[PDB]
Amino acid sequence: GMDELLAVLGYKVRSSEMADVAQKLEQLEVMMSNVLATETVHYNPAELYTWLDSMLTDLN
Amino acid sequence: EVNLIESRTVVPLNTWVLISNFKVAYNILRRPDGTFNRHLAEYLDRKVTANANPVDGVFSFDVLIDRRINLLSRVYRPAYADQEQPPSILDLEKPVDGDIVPVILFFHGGSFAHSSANSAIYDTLCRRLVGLCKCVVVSVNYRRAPENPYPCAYDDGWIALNWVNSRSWLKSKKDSKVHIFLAGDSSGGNIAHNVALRAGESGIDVLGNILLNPMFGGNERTESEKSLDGKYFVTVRDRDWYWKAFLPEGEDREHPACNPFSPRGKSLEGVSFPKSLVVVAGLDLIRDWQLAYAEGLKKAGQEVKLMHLEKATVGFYLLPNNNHFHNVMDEISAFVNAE
Ligand SMILES: C=C1C[C@]23C[C@H]1CC[C@H]2[C@@]12CC[C@H](O)[C@@](C)(C(=O)O1)[C@H]2[C@@H]3C(=O)O
Repeated sequence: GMDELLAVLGYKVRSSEMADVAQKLEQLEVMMSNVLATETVHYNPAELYTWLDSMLTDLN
Repeated sequence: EVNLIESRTVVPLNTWVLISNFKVAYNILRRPDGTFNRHLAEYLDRKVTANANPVDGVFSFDVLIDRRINLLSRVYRPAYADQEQPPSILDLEKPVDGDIVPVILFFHGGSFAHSSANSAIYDTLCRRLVGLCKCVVVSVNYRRAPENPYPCAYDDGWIALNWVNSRSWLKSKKDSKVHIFLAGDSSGGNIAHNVALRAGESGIDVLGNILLNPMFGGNERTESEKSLDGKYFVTVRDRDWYWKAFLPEGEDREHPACNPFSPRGKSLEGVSFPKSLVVVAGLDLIRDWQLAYAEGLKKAGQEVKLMHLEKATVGFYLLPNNNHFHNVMDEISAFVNAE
């Protein structure tokens, strides 16, 4: 079950995973506040879950 | 230090995810030295093409309004009645049918540096406007800073306004005139204000302006800026960054492009200016500047309707899942369709 209100905006997020994505966004802000983008261009920007997961790894 | 629990308490979770995702991505795009990662920006942005096929009662098409700068605008129209086949490239400019057909010339937000007319968030917003206001929408793909700073955005809006006003197929039957309403969120609202000023000085009559969480500022640090800094998706630091990227080199925030009511700005007292609908999100850190803008118009004797949404944040109008969205869309329709 994908969130249709986000899908129309170009983002693919399963409604059941919304909280997990929200958690990843915060975890990413945390890392950024402690701090590259070259590897970012390789990731799929529509898949927020995997995108954030990939970014979190690039940092840390 | 980072704790975003507070911002999650005021918005639906999916909305929080959408705005927060932009927030983190934009952190990466803005560089400390004032440069911008345009390539990554345009790669990350979610875009959509135009479509002559009516979807949910709306179809669209792109138009090149100025070749020298490759200025595009996307036109959104309600599906043609009794059409047996989809619109061909020769059926896109069919004369509007109706005594009065409002045309909203829209300018997207993004703080002067982000987004395009074909960004999914704005293509969706424009399609919703067509259906909720029963009108035609023309979204301008204005040039972005820092590459194309002031006055590029305003100049592009001026060109688009003249294009719209000169379309014979957009004329309302009532008075044989194109009924134009300027609209925009964030930086787009700022552009609407300035395009309106130029229109009034050139004879083009704009019937009304719709500003959603308009982007204005000034040298002073308002109370809302100090108290809300970083609490609801936006920081004074990034606000300063966008103003510096958009304004001329060496200028400060009292330049009229930033502060329309700066001592440097021309008075609006006794000036032919369209009626305005100003929407202010209570949790937008620049709330005080926006409220000051609405008060400035009122003080200048201009017609202004203020909608101060106490618990709304930036981007509340991107998802139809909250009362701020519903209430605002209702007022926009009433505004453009009012006598
Ligand atoms: C740096 C920015 C730019 C923000 C504020 C902050 C984080 C979220 C951005 C967007 C992203 C989406 C919308 O265009 C916007 C109009 C919205 O609602 O959120 C933006 C806003 C702005 O330009 O004022």
